[PDB]
Amino acid sequence: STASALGKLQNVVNQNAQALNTLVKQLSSNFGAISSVLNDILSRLDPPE
Amino acid sequence: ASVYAWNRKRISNCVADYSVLYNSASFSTFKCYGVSPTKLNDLCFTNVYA
Repeated sequence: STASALGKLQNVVNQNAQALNTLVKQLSSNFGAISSVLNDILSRLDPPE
Repeated sequence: ASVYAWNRKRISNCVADYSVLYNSASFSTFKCYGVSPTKLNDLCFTNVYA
């Protein structure tokens, strides 16, 4: 009947999932460059920059 | 036109061959900032301003 009696395992799973999710989401940042995708930034510029 | 009344034109719905513009030696200075001049023949844009 009573739920949420296994909070520890669910907490571990949620922590791991959240860490993976934020690691994946960090891939869309700019970091000061003109874009965040290699394909567009390579098909638009002379290499030296 | 005058400096304070520079002429502005909008270009859309066309295919542009920038190669003939680049290879021409008539232009004294040709500086491309955001992109490389030789890569213009591959990209496609919209709402070009001149």
